[PDB]
Amino acid sequence: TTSRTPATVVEKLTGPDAPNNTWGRWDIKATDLGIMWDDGAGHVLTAFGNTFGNSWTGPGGGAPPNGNWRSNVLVRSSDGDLADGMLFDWAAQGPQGVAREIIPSKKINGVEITTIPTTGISVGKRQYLGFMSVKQWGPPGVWDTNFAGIAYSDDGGGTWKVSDTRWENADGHDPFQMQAWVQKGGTIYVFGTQNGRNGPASVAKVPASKLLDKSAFRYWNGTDWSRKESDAVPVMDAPMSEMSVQYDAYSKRFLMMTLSGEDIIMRTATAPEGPWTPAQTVASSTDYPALYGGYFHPWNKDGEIYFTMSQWNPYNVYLMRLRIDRDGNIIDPNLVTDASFERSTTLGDGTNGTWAAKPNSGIDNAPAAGFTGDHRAFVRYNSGWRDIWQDVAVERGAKYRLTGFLRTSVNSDNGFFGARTLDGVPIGEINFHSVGAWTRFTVEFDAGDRDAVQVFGGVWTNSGDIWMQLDDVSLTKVR
Amino acid sequence: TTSRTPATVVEKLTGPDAPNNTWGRWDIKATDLGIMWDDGAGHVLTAFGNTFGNSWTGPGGGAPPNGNWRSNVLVRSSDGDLADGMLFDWAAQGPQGVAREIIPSKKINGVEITTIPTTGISVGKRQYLGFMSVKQWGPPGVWDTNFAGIAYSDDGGGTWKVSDTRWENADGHDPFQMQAWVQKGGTIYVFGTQNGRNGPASVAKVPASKLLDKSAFRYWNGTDWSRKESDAVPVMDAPMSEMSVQYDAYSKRFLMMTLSGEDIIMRTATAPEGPWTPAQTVASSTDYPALYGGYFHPWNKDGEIYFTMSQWNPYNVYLMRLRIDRDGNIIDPNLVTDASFERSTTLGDGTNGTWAAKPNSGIDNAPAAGFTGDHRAFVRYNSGWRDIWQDVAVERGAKYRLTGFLRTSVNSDNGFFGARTLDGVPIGEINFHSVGAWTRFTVEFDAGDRDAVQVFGGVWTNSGDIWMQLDDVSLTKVR
Ligand SMILES: CC1(C)O[C@@H]2O[C@H](CO[C@H]3O[C@H](CO[C@H]4O[C@H](CO[C@H]5O[C@H](CO)[C@@H](O)[C@@H]5O)[C@@H](O)[C@@H]4O)[C@@H](O)[C@@H]3O)[C@@H](O)[C@@H]2O1
Ligand SMILES: CC1(C)O[C@@H]2O[C@H](CO[C@H]3O[C@H](CO[C@H]4O[C@H](CO[C@H]5O[C@H](CO)[C@@H](O)[C@@H]5O)[C@@H](O)[C@@H]4O)[C@@H](O)[C@@H]3O)[C@@H](O)[C@@H]2O1
Ligand SMILES: OC[C@H]1O[C@H](OC[C@H]2O[C@H](OC[C@H]3O[C@H](OC[C@H]4O[C@H](O)[C@@H](O)[C@@H]4O)[C@@H](O)[C@@H]3O)[C@@H](O)[C@@H]2O)[C@@H](O)[C@@H]1O
Ligand SMILES: [Ca+2]
Ligand SMILES: [Ca+2]
Ligand code: NA
Ligand code: NA
Repeated sequence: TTSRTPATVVEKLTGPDAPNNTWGRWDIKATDLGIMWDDGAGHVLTAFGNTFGNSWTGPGGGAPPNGNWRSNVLVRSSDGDLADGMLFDWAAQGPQGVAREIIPSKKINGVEITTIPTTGISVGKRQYLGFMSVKQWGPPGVWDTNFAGIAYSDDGGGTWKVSDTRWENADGHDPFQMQAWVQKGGTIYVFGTQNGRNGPASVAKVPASKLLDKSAFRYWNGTDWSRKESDAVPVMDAPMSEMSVQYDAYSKRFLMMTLSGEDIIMRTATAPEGPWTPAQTVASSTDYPALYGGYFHPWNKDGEIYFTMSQWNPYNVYLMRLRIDRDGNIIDPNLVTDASFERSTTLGDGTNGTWAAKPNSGIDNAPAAGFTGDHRAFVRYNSGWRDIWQDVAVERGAKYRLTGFLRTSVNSDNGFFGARTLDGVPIGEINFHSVGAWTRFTVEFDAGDRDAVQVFGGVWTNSGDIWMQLDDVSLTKVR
Repeated sequence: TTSRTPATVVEKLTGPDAPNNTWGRWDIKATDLGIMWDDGAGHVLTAFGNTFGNSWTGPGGGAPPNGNWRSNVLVRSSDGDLADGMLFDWAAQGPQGVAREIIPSKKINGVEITTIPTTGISVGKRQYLGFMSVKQWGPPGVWDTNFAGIAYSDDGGGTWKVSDTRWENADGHDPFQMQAWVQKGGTIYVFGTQNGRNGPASVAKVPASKLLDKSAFRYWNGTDWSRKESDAVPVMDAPMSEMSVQYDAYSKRFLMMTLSGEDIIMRTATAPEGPWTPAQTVASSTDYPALYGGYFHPWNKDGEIYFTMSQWNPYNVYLMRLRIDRDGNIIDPNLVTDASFERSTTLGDGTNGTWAAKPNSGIDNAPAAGFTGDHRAFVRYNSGWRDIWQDVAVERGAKYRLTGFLRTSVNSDNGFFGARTLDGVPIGEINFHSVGAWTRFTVEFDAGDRDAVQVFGGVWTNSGDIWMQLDDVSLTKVR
């Protein structure tokens, strides 16, 4: 939809330009999902779906025959400072220097083409990773699974076995093919969808210590929790996709994220069986085309909600953030209009929620041309100060955080990114020189005694033919 | 010298192709030294000299006018697993996304062209960083300093102040311009050289809590520790350079590392004042041209000696390792001859400590063409198995660790790195596909009942015009 996107892009976690350098360290050049859980020992484990190495070019998933296709890979983080990204400090390797597939697949189309992680959790000293055995793929949002399964590891994710526990997909409509686990107290709630993205979500619950025992599951049947899976009823209507569910102590609500139709949405509930509050836009397909996934970071707290988002054309995973109040309502949204430049192929005059720029400037538009999406802004010249800017309404006296991703021609020597008055006087800014990789810059400032500022990025071009590119600009209130 | 290099390259820590991606994270594209210390709070702080960003090309230090020249930068590590590299987890930034200069300099040639870190330590909750004020550079190994200073930080390296404590260099021959600190008991021993690389080392000591108080220093004069800096006599003869000293609990010895003439060497002592045992070669200029630095990692233990080494042409810092026994003798040296391919410009026949390869192959030779140095081996064809190999003498029944750095053309699909019998039967190997960045591969194997193996790397080349490059191959006994 054209709904506004409250969420902010924090970092590209995987693939080209990613700070993490998954490509260099582990031959993770392109991948998706980024399903996260707390390993019970001070770390976050993060699992990915179909992963490709050095020869991948994109756009999209898929690679040449030498693409080092693994159905899945796993990395670890110990990073508690998510505002500045999420550093991966380890990966399951084999050989060393290459992230290995941890849940094997046959890679025979129409039998089992791949095995894709869905959700993860730890109980005591055991890690568990839910997955789906994919028989074959159809058009977007459509695929067939053989079963949902569970792998486990007793050494923090170093080595894995596949358990015998499965939800078989007898008739293609089994409701627990694609799962999402949340633990509260001594109980794991297991949400499930059918294969693909056109069906509803169901829920079951199991004592945390009995996750591998299907007979210990009880299924919400609309009145109570019963033994038969075939009694399960939907708790959230179709259409729903891959899902993530987190218990947020701050708001005393379960939060659920999913791609529903076009957009990633969030709903909230005081109990897993519902009632689930109406969908709130997290990210729209207009701002983040061919987005999918959406998995909560397990160290979210205090109303700060970090999550991983996938996107088809760049075929890589981004860390995202949004904020909620104590009722689970999204607050302090990105106030920048058209933050990812995806909504227009030209510039405006900088007013009324449009971007402006000096000559020579425009929107580059091609598959995965953006930092995210297919669009980015540019400005280029060979004389004087050359910038890109947008007027943004603000609350006088409030403090703001401005983040954005930019890069320059190698011969760039002086650029700035920041906020200024509508008269052009800088309020807060930083100074960059030559920027190779897409790089996030971050500026926090007081809006002061005014109802609007101009967010901007630009380069001095006195020294030569110099360009800057820009994407995914966010202005959000600081609390 | 042409002496053999016992040390093994572990990882490139900074710059292009480094796993750490200091370039993308922090605009640390090229830099030197990598002076390390324990910050007292479970981390290693690492300081660097003159640092350049995105526009740097090399070879060597210096950059274009937009090269984001900083006199120094500082990163952090929490990494206890040095066998697979040293992950940096933070850098002192400003703006965020750019590692900043932490010790200012005037950058006026003949006054103060730069400020270079020399050594660091923590005492309680304070970090200290020694540095030299550089007035002007001369030819290699020669420069003039104004003084040695000490900067300090009370917030774990986040912010820095330059103290008023200085060793001034009125006549150019002050013996403590370039310091190396080591703490044992509550005493810091302060080793010192003149400016540049042609003089001897002296030693001073100070109670750890009084590092900033020059009146608390005592200076070894050959008979006792006295109050006057002018009484200090050499404890180690010229020529010596930048230095590192570590107290090794394993050997109950102080270890000293420095570039002495052409080679990085190590000496040992049971007391800081000496006597210092004769120089042992760590890395020779023949294998590692224009090497310098050599700083011990503070978490060295059990005889495993990790250290950082700089090298001019790639102008970046590498983690290295060697092993000692309980007497402080280097043991278990790299058994591969001409490990970095620098000693010859053409291939041999694989015997007598030479490299061989199948057509089309040779030694690439250009400034900073190596992973390290100017040389790397290459093999390239479009048919069959195409490899680079060397016969290496082994001890029957012993276990060995083979590491080496390689990369491939993007269209590579299947290569192997490992050890095999002289008759070509693999003993242990790994399988790689397409390798973009220089990447280290690691193989451990039993030599079994034989006293030679062939170490190799190669690519299958049926799928196209495929090449592999290879550098810094090491085979060392496992303990
Ligand atoms: C055919 C396909 C999907 O499977 C093969 O395996 C590789 C990719 O695998 C990753 O993709 C799976 C998810 O696939 C769904 O998501 C795609 C993108 O969705 C976004 O774009 C569409 C179009 O508007 C919207 O649905 C959404 O916003 C969609 O096309 C797929 O149905 C993961 O499970 C797996 O890890 C490729 O080599 C190849 O692609
Ligand atoms: C002029 C110089 C050195 O300083 C300017 O700032 C940048 C580089 O600075 C780093 O260089 C210093 C060390 O410089 C010495 O090391 C060089 C390399 O040594 C190897 O080559 C020679 C000959 O084989 C041997 O001494 C050794 O094996 C040598 O030329 C220098 O004297 C660090 O303190 C500093 O951070 C450049 O822009 C420029 O270079
Ligand atoms: O890949 C990086 C970006 O390149 C593409 O840039 C598109 C822009 O390039 C042209 O503008 C740059 C062009 O203008 C400047 O020179 C202009 C000359 O015109 C007058 O005669 C003189 O004042 C001046 O010398 C110089 O910087 C260069 O030649 C323009 O066609 C377009 O807007 C982007 O798509 C990428 O992001
Ligand atoms: Ca975009
Ligand atoms: Ca070399
Ligand atoms: Na972080
Ligand atoms: Na490591």
